[PDB]
Formats: sequence, C-alpha cells, structure tokens
Amino acid sequence: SADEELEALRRQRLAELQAKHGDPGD
Repeated sequence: SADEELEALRRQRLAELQAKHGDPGD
C-alpha cells in the first residue's frame, strides 16, 4: 500500500481539511 496507505493518510488529512474549507468573503 505504498500509495494506498498514504492515500488514507493524505485523504485523512486532506479529505477532512478539504471538508472544512470555504471562503464566503462577506
């Protein structure tokens, strides 16, 4: 799981972060 393992790592840190993203600029 060279890429796979990291995939969970990068998705874990990425998916979560990318989920709390946004920018209304109000």
